[PDB]
Amino acid sequence: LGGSPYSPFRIGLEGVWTPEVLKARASVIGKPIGESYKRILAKLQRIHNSNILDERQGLMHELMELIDLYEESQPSSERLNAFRELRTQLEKALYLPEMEALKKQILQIPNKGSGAARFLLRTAMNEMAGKTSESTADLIRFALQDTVISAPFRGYAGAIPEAIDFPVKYVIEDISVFDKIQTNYWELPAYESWNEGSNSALLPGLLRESQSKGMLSKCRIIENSLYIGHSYEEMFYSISPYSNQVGGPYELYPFTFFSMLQEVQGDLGFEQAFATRNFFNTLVSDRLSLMENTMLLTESFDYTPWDAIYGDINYDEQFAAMSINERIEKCMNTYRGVAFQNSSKSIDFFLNNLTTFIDNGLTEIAISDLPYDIVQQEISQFLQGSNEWKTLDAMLFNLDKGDINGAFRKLLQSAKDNNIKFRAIGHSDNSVPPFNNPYKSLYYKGNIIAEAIEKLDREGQKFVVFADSSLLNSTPGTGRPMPGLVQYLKIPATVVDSDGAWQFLPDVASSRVPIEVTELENWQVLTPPQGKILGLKQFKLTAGFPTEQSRLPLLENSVSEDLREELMQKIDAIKNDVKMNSLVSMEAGSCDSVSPKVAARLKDMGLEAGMGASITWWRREGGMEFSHQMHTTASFKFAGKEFAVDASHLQFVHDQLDTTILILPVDDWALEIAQRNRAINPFVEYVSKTGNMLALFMPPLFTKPRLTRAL
Repeated sequence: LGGSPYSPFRIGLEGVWTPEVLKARASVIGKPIGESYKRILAKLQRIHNSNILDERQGLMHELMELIDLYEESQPSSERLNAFRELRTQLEKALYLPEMEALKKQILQIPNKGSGAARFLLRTAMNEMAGKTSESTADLIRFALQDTVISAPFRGYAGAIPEAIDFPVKYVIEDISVFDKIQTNYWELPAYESWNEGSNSALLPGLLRESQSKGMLSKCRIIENSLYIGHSYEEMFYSISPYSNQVGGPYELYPFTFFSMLQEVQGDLGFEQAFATRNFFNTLVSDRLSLMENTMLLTESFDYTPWDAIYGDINYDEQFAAMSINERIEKCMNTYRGVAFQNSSKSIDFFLNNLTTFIDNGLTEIAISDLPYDIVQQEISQFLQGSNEWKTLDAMLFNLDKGDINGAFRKLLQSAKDNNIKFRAIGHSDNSVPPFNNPYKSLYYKGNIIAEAIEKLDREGQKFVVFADSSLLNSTPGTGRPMPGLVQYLKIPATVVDSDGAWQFLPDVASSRVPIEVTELENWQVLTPPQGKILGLKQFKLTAGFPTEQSRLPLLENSVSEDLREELMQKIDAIKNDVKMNSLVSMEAGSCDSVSPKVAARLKDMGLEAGMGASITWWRREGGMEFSHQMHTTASFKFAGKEFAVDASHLQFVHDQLDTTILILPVDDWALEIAQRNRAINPFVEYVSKTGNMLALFMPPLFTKPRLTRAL
């Protein structure tokens, strides 16, 4: 997690100067505290006043950026030697010595205070703690290629006027920038009617004309600055994806607006160049949240139930006779759903036999080429028939490259006229091409599949889905396949060729692959590969020392009923076996020769040999020193669960009354040993260890409690 105060992730401050100490250290004769220094001191103050660990580390990443920016832009400052030490302090407080490679990967990302580094450390610590599945490395790969996350922020860092009554995403601080682009829109037919001599003089007219049409309503110019409430992807898909050209009916004006923005943007990222810091930061952390959600979704997905229906190698030729009407009805009645490639033909196909479709079942048509987060409301408004869907209209046009008819518009229309529920399942964020990168692809796909799994879905509804070929079947994913929308919905993927035949789309085993990764510089696997950290704290007894009565209920418990009776007899034979009691020891580290003798004597009494177990831990010594202690036990096996026979436990502090040979399940044994020994950061491997392998057995080095080195 973690806290505290033996945890390596306590994010302590003992090694980070206080503002008071900075002022003495950053002192330069003659020169007063300037604005840059002030913001740094303020931020440091918040760091020392931060009690929630996740916020503190986030803030420390924020301070690092401030120091970066100061270094970058005020490089001859005498305040620098001090600020550099401060940065190293902040680094040493978040990243442990054995976190070196993880650090380089994370702090490589521009904008340490954007929230990426915050999110990624949290992920890394949770992973190292074994408190989560492997994710950090891949999330870092996502971060590094994302067009927002990895972009040095060059957007808008100033204020938003109160007069603005919409949440702002992008700002062009100075309208004059529009007058420095290649194209001269103030010269194109037909802006001739307008009597203007620059692109910035066009701007006010462009907005007025658009907003009288119901478009660009969230754009506003105040005092030489432009404020945009429309999402980059909302503008792209509704203004030119492409296009329209001409004209007509969704006009030249918004297309001129958006083209001008794209010219101003130039070689930069749209958000990189235009975004408010606030919006940039929110985007960064949303993308990481959502990506992680998509990864968790892929984890341990079972292809059995889908393969048991549509997997059969022969299904390709079984699709089909068979007989269109005997199919379709097989999709409605039995499969409850079927997916179509997002092609005019598939729409035109599905439109044709719509009579048979609705005649049993059909309740819902869902497409992915409309973003639900932007037009969901407008679609219901279309269903109501209220023409207040200027945006939805724009996008349908662009989708159909120009309609008449159809095909997407006609599909939506036929949902209205035939009383079938229509729902968008696309998500606009990061939906803009190119899709040259598989993580950019995974993100997009995951969010669509999130909405499909969620707001489909009944349980009372028989559905048809129209989606891109890349979304339907498995794609490359994070260390494992990303299963297509079809697999998640337990339905078949289908296509329609140029001739007009409609058949199943095979999900080839070549699609079911991990992404070709390239190991990150020096990467250390974060979770320790065998065994687990029992907890990043110092373990203590809850009450008194464990007695025979205390442990009595704790074994069963377990999962099964008696059985219990068959256990106690085994236990009592072990406790009362004379040879078993002659091998019991009370010496420190006697377990080394006791366990093998235990395991041997277990075998003779016909008991089934267990893996055994070992627990190792840190114990405070002098100064800030810590030693490692360890203990091992022979064990015996039972229905699914493993039971420990520890004839050497008495070497540790004990109740004077409890038995000589300690018998519990492995996990309970581990906990009890740590507790009696007041173990600090215990590590458990479910295998007995002897001699050599037992000696050098210690917790993972990072779990070793530390200060920093300069207090």
